[PDB]
Amino acid sequence: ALCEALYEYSGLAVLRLPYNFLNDMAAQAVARLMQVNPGLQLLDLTGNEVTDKGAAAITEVLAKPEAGLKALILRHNPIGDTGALAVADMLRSNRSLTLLDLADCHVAVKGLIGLANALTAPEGNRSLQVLDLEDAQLAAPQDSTYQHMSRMLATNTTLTEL
Amino acid sequence: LEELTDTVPEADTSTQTDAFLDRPPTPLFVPQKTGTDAITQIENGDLFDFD
Repeated sequence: ALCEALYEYSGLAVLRLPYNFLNDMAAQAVARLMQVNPGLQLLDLTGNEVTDKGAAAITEVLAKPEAGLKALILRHNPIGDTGALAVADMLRSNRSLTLLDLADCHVAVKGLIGLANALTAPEGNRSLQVLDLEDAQLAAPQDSTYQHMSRMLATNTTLTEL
Repeated sequence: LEELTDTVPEADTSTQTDAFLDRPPTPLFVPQKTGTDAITQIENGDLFDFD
């Protein structure tokens, strides 16, 4: 489609695809573009149909210690627990992202346990400054995710807002 | 020949549980949809009020 045929090289401080009902192969395309073009600082793909395959593509192209990216916004995306584990894994290796915004993304106890664990001070990230989580559907009385987040808060010394 | 002190065996060792295998077990449940859902709206000209 139109999205997949974008080819640019210069500048690209930010990219804003507000909703545009992005498919997941389109997410593959944008990850491929940003991999082969290490120039960008902000990526915004709110409200799409991006599934765990595009999530995996973006996360793995970001997990490289080169081609830095600073702000990653993905809201209203059924990214699930597999996607949450992929993003926690990639954060475990990344050093350039400072804002991780995962809101309205269907995260469960498993995925958000993984996220909370991936930022404990020794093995975590000094990089992230803004961790935005929302709609963590712990409808059941799940009393362990908050303990893991408490451990995050006790060890980490770089966050500023949550 | 041997003359050695009692309680010969000795070894220090540490242990740590995994921080990711600590989550509670999944709930053994699966809901059943009760009935079929509905699609409804009116569009241009679905009822003409002559007044």
